[PDB]
Amino acid sequence: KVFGRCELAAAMKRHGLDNYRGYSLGNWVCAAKFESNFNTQATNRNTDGSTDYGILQINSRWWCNDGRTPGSRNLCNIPCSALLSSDITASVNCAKKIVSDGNGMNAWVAWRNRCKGTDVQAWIRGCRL
Ligand SMILES: [Cl-]
Ligand SMILES: [Cl-]
Ligand SMILES: [Cl-]
Ligand SMILES: [Cl-]
Ligand SMILES: [Cl-]
Ligand SMILES: [Cl-]
Ligand code: NA
Repeated sequence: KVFGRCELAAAMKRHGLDNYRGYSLGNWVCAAKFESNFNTQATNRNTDGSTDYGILQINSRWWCNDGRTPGSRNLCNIPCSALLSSDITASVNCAKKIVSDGNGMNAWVAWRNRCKGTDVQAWIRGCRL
């Protein structure tokens, strides 16, 4: 599913991501834009042989099981395919665990390089939230 910007903002807000660990909704929308272009089906292979899955590009090295990332963990206790669903519940639940890990949203490289310290409020402009 390719979400619209405000559709995704509303879904993230409903599932409790707005101000989760102190990160306003625009941070999460910005991260999704640059990680996945709002496409739940996005997958990208990493150099180390892990893969990133879904709207927030969650890595099989630590967070989900894809059966092909040797020596990896499954800390969200989910198949990585669950992170590709049209329903973002699994991705949001796992992202809450990731952002609680101690480095906040720096876990998302595209957030750190493209969203951090920018006007992230712009990402929820016009949305009826
Ligand atoms: Cl914001
Ligand atoms: Cl497996
Ligand atoms: Cl594996
Ligand atoms: Cl959803
Ligand atoms: Cl933080
Ligand atoms: Cl500034
Ligand atoms: Na894994």
